[PDB]
Amino acid sequence: KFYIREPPHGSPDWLKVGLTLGTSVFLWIYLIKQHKEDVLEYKRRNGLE
Amino acid sequence: MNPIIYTTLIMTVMSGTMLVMISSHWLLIWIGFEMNLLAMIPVLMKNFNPRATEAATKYFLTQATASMMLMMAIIINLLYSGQWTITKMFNPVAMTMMTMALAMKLGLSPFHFWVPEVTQGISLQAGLLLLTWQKLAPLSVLCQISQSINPNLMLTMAMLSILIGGWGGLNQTQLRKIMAYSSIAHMGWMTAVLPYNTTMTILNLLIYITMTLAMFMLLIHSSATTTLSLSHTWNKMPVITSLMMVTLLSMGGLPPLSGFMPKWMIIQEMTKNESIIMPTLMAMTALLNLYFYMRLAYSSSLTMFPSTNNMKMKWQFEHTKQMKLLPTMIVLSTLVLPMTPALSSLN
Amino acid sequence: LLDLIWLETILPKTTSFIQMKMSIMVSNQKGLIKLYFLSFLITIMISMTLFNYHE
Amino acid sequence: LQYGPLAFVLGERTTRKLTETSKVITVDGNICSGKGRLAREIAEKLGLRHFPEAGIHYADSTTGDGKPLDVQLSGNCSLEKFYDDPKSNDGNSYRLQSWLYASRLLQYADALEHLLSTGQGVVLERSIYSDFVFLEAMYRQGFIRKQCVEHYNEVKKVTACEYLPPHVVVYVDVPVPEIQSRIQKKGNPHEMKITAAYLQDIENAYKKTFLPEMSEKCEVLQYSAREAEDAEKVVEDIEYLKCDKGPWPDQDDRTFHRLRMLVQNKLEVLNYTTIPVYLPEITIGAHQSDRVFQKFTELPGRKYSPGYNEDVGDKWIWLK
Amino acid sequence: NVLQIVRDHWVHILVPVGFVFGCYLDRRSDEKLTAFRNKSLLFKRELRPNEEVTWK
Amino acid sequence: TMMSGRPGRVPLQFLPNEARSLPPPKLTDPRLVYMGFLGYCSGLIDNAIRRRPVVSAGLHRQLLYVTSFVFFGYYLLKRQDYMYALRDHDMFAYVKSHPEDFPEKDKKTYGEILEEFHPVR
Amino acid sequence: ARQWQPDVEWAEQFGGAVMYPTKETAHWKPPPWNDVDPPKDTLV
Amino acid sequence: MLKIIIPTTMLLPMTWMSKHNMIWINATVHSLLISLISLSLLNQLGENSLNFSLTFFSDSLSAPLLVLTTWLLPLMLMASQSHLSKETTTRKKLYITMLILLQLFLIMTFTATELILFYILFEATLVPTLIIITRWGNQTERLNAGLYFLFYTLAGSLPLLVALVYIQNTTGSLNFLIIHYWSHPLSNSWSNIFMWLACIMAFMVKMPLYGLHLWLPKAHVEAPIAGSMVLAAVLLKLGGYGMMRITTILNPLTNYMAYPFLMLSMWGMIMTSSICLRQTDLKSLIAYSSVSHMALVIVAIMIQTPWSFMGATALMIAHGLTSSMLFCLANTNYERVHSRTMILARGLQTLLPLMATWWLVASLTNLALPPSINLIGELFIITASFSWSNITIILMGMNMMITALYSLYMLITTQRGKYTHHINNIKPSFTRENALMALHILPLLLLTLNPKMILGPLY
Amino acid sequence: MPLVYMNIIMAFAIALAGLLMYRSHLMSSLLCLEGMMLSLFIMSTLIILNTHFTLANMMPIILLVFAACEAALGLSLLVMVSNTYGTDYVQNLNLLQC
Ligand SMILES: CCCCCCCCCCCCCCCCCC(=O)OC[C@H](COP(=O)([O-])OCC(O)COP(=O)([O-])OC[C@@H](COC(=O)CCCCCCCCCCCCCCCCC)OC(=O)CCCCCCCCCCCCCCCCC)OC(=O)CCCCCCCCCCCCCCCCC
Ligand SMILES: CCCCCCCCCCCCCCCCC[C@@H](O)O[C@H](CO[C@H](O)CCCCCCCCCCCCCCC)COP(=O)(O)OCC[N+](C)(C)C
Ligand SMILES: CCCCCCCC/C=C\CCCCCCCC(=O)O[C@H](COC(=O)CCCCCCC/C=C/CCCCCCCC)COP(=O)(O)OCCN
Ligand SMILES: Nc1ncnc2c1ncn2[C@@H]1O[C@H](COP(=O)(O)OP(=O)(O)O)[C@@H](O)[C@H]1O
Repeated sequence: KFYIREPPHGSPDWLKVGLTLGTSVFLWIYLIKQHKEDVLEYKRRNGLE
Repeated sequence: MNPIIYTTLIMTVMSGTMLVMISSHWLLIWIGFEMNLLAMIPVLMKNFNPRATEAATKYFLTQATASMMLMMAIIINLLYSGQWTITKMFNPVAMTMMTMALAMKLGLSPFHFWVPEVTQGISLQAGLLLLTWQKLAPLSVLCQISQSINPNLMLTMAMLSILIGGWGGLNQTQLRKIMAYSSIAHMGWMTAVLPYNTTMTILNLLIYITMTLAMFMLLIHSSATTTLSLSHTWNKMPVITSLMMVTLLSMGGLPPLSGFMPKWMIIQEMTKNESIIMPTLMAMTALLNLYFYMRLAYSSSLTMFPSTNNMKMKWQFEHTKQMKLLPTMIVLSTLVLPMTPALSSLN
Repeated sequence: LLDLIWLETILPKTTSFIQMKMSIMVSNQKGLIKLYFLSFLITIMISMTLFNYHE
Repeated sequence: LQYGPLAFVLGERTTRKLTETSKVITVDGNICSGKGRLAREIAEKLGLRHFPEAGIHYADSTTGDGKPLDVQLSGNCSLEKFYDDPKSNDGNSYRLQSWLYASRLLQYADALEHLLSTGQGVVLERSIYSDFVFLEAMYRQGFIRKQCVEHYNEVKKVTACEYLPPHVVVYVDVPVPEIQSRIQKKGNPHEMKITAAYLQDIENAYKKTFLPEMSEKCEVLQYSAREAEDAEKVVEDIEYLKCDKGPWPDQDDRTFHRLRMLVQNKLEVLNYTTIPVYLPEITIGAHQSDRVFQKFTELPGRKYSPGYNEDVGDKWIWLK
Repeated sequence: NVLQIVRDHWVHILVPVGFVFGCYLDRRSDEKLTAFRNKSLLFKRELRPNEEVTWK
Repeated sequence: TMMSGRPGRVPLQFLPNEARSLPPPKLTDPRLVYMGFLGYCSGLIDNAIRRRPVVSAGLHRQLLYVTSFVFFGYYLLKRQDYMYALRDHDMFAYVKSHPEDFPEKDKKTYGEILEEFHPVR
Repeated sequence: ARQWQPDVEWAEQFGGAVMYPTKETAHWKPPPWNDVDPPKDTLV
Repeated sequence: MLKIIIPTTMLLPMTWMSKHNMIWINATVHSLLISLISLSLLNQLGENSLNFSLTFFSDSLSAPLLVLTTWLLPLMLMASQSHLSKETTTRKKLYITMLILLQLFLIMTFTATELILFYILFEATLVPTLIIITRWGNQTERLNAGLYFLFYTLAGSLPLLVALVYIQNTTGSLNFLIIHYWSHPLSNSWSNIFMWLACIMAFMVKMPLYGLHLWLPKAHVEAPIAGSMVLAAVLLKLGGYGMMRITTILNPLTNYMAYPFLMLSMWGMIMTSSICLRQTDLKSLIAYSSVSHMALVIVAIMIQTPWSFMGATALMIAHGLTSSMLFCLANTNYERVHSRTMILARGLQTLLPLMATWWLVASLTNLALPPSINLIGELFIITASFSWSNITIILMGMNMMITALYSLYMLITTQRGKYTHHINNIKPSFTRENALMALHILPLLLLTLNPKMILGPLY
Repeated sequence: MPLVYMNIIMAFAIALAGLLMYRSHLMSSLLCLEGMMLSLFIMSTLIILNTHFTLANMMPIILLVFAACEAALGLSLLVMVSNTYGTDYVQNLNLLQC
């Protein structure tokens, strides 16, 4: 074991873990939506379909 | 120094360089330079010792002289045309005065003498700010007036800077002086391509800033300011030594490391307009920078220097304050060559 | 005579000697501001007399 | 929130936690004295935290678990070999002296950090300011060379200047023959080899250098063997002192902030102990250094950070 | 006993899947250079009555 | 600099509306894959520096690294493609606008072009 | 039997103020470990 | 051709994800499998090269070199797992990572269709070799050697880059196919002369030339066994491949410009053959033999005739294999005796008979014994030079004699005579060393069965 | 150009040379800097008044303001130098070399 408090505890800091996971998910869905909007806009501007 | 005072001085330095880089008036640019110098002087003296005091004195004297000649150039340009806008600046005498003033502010040869000394006197944190951030404003002013720059003077000063940095770096054992001479050589490299294309100047500035940042934060992590003190960290943090060797290889300019991208590009940009001798001279001279980087790498990681007994105690303790942006800086300093074409986003 | 003496003397050893001499000459400054500020004055005069005189 | 510049910016200051009972207390005495029991009693009566004397394996009790490590991995020196063979040709004497000085420096940093963070005082059993008496005793007896004491002086000059001296210094004065009698009566087979000249040199260095120097910055309370048992009297003398001469009342909040940022992060505390000075006693070759470092890394809880060692039962690693 | 053997020898498929991915990548690269398929003056040829491409 | 001064150029846009007429890079673009690989390498280096199990210390941190690198790389690639397209468009427009400076020369065949022969001997 | 590694004699070349010591720079002293020169006994 | 490149980039993490005692087995097995896969590029069209994509193409000159590199990696792994037994797991993995990165860079170098990419990878090969030499050497000179091995290269190759970009500013492209199809003669002018020098000097110093060979003995002596293998077998052939690729544009300036280089190559081949006789070291003799053979290859490339090109390719492959085998044979004795002196351990035939047989076969293949591919390349080069000038044979003939002499000299000094009477730690040869020798020697005979695979595109 | 402009420019050049000569002291160089600033102020105000640039009239004043800052800065450093050495001589600033 450790005689010190071990600032990294036996369980992770769930606040920071949740913040990081939420940030990753938000960025991924934002990228997906942005790509969809961009391809739709390109198709509309070029008149392809 | 109080943390509030320190952060407000840093913010004032950044505000001064922002004022330089966003102003269309010559007087506002001069005001930004003055604010930058005034708020930068105490930052060097955060840790008080006679060496820091004399480094601050030399820096202040050099910057004050440069500002004086810069203002004289502005006044002469106003005299020969009632224009305040930062523009072509047709007058040759005023343009020469401004070129010399900005060269002294940057540290180009033969105005390089203050760079190795001041870096030696100040702390690594202070030194990092001086070598990285204090180059944006003069380079921006040079970029705005690049079309009027006389190629002969600028190229002569750039070649002198490269030669002097390469030769001076060969002799130093202190890490801060090595970094200062490397900075002089890099300033020469970026200044060389300025009359032809400022996009390459900006790209070289970005890559040099990334490499110098990674170098300095690695040096701060293993608190060593000399070659022998750096020869001990293999017995404490070998990963730091390996990353440091890779970063030194990148700074040397070896491919496929990122440090090869600016030089190559610059050479290409100088070949598009019938400049052949000068890039060859620059490459053969930067071989010297590579040599002393290689000597540092030999002393640091590729060999194992004898250690001390008390180092055993250091084995039981961890580094408390951890720099967040160090891994990103290392990665951008080494593995970013295949994304070379993205430089088109810089114009 | 050829490999260990003269081929070493011409390309590598001469280069090392010249670079060492130049490094010693460049990096030997006493640190006094007076001397290299006088050098700054000389540089300013040379630049203002040798570059912009012809336009 | 871990203390730092931001924690200092809003809220937390140091001078608002000092309750006039900080009183960094250092108890000094010659070999085999009653200084340890006196220090424990003073700490108990005054309500301060007692710091036992920094041994060879003091740093082992602060990291990981309190169990000491092997002598090869920590210290690389022994007191018994110094007592049996003080003039050994492997440089054990100065290696032990330097390791003990570094351990005392670490203990002083720990005590200062505790006092600044909590406000409760500390009672040490020997400080870095009185560690040089053993060095002078070794040098005068020919146990160590002059280059060793020069290296020690350089390390002390670059290290001890960053801290503050103890508020009050307590000295227990015991005559040399009484010390020899107590050593003989103790029973440890190695301490019976301590010559009288060694103890005499220790006490001479003490009385001639340490106390006169500390009298200019602190308050010195010399005692005797007979009056060192009634700890109530010494507690009364301590609590009826006039603390106005040292630099402690001349400390501002910024100075305390800098000192607190320095005492934690023990790497900066021990930075200047391993200066690149190549003395045969302390210098270690590359091969032995590599072997010993590899051996230390293979310890059960020393491979990774103190919270990322699955060997010692740490869980949820992949989410920390 | 699949657990231990799999957890110890899962590294023995990285090279084969790398080879398969390399073949797949070559084909993808291949599909982008069909600008002159069945248009060379030397190999121009009328199609079979069921085939649609000369080569893939 | 050549493209710093250009008519109808908003200063700090980083992505003009005119750039929306170009096809966006695919999400499986090899450059985006390299950006994600760079993020993974940065995460591994972060794990190594902090003295943590390099491969599997923090999965959320590595995921955030990769996501941030990919997110920045998408827009960087978009801007780079826009800049190259603009350069090509300007070059073609200038070539068309000045036919005298880029004339169509004759197309001679090798049967009438006389090239001197260098024997190897 | 084992790979050669630097010793004290090889390490001491990088201990001076500068490499390539000439007669003029032979009296140059290396800077103090902490960048604090000792106070001068200035009689004022 | 990503089916070969990707498996190497997968060899990297599987090496980094293997068990502590299973790294060598996995590395050897999968490197052998990758070499077997790369053996499929030998099917070459007689008309033109195989153009897989816009970046990678394979010719009749590239395929034997690729096969040689992919076959080399397992041999280096086998030879490296003897002196690295006491190393830690992380450093062993780092060594294997350096070897894998070097192979990957070589593979991408030999097939790059664009000259700037070829230069980038041909210079990227410098970092792993330098790290290996300066980190896993044995003596204190290795650092110096590394410095030489770096700068002698870079000072010769930095101008080339400029020339390359200059060409791209003049012709408009650097793709090899466009360069070959749109090639135009070079007029006689100082500008074109310096362009020729810039394009040639890098590959000249990478061979190396006689006057620029000083780095090779240092690099090949102070490097570990695998470093010596990769330096003497494939890393030398980079200059020859580059010259054979770049001489297309240099005509007709080459005929005037090749006289000093041809003279240097011939006289230096004679000089290095003579130097091999009076050598007290064992690895230096092999290094100077490599120098002589590469000088012959330089002459072949410079005279620029199809027979010379065929002989150059054959000699390159044969010399790579033979020098690798000789270095391994010397390394076994060095591990036995812990010294590099040639006359220290004598009469080893009475103690190690099979190793004596391997030494005899390697020495026989070193002195161009018929019908081995060494003699095929040497004889083609000699015939081409004789057509170039009837006097050259004299020099060539001289070299041949000297070659045989020093080869047999070594074979007589280390194997024949009586033992030293005081080296009692010469254990019997392991299975690993004999297997390494057999895997070195059998491909030479198998290739001399079917030589058209290693005769290059001019066949 | 009239003789007044050339006299002001010559004064600025003389002040710049005097700053660059560095005889013995440090206050003398600060005086040279202040003289250069005064010459710049005079030149700027003469140019502004001659061409009737109305809005530019506050330009010199701002100049003067920053001049004060520079002077203050220099004086501060001088004090520290004195407190380190008891004398403002520039010969003592030689702890750092190139
Ligand atoms: C072109 C193709 C790609 C190539 C690109 C380049 C290579 C990749 C990118 C590089 C960056 C990524 C990794 C670097 C950071 C890692 C840090 C580290 O130290 O690693 C140790 C770490 C072992 O540590 P551990 O396990 O925690 O426990 C042992 C302790 O750490 C005990 O540790 P220790 O500290 O006690 O050990 C001492 C050691 C510790 O020091 C080191 O280990 C050196 C660290 C490497 C330097 C980082 C350089 C930064 C990146 C620049 C790369 C330049 C590339 C250009 C080519 C030139 C190369 C110089 O120090 C020494 O031994 C000193 C010897 C001096 C040697 C000088 C050479 C140093 C430079 C070598 C750089 C080579 C390139 C990186 C290759 C990968 C290396 C991990 O290695 C790993 O386990 C991770 C390696 C990567 C894992 C890949 C797995 C991927 C996912 C698995 C599945 C695969 C796909 C599955 C799907 C299949 C479909 C079904
Ligand atoms: C070498 C690695 C460098 C990396 C740099 C840091 C990367 C992360 C930082 C986040 C990037 C955001 C910064 C800017 C985004 C919004 C601001 C935007 O409006 O800026 C505009 C456009 O943004 C910038 O101009 C370009 C930013 C793109 C930076 C990437 C270039 C890196 C070099 C290529 C190597 C590959 C690196 C890959 C990185 C992962 C400015 O337009 P403009 O007012 O008209 O410019 C005037 C000055 N000029 C004309 C002389 C240039
Ligand atoms: C191991 C050490 C080996 C060192 C080898 C280094 C020497 C390499 C040979 C010279 C390299 C530089 C040549 C330049 C690169 C080619 C570019 C080019 O061809 O452009 C020429 C320009 O050519 C030059 O400018 C060359 C100038 C050379 C300056 C540097 C000299 C280096 C040393 C000279 C002697 C080296 C040659 C022999 C060395 C042998 C090895 C020791 C044409 O000029 P344009 O702008 O197009 O205008 C013409 C139409 N009006
Ligand atoms: N700097 C030092 N050098 C050598 N020995 C030391 C040093 N510091 C402490 N010691 C040893 O620590 C031992 C225990 O200390 P001491 O106070 O005399 O006994 P006790 O703990 O019973 O009171 C002593 O034998 C002393 O020699």
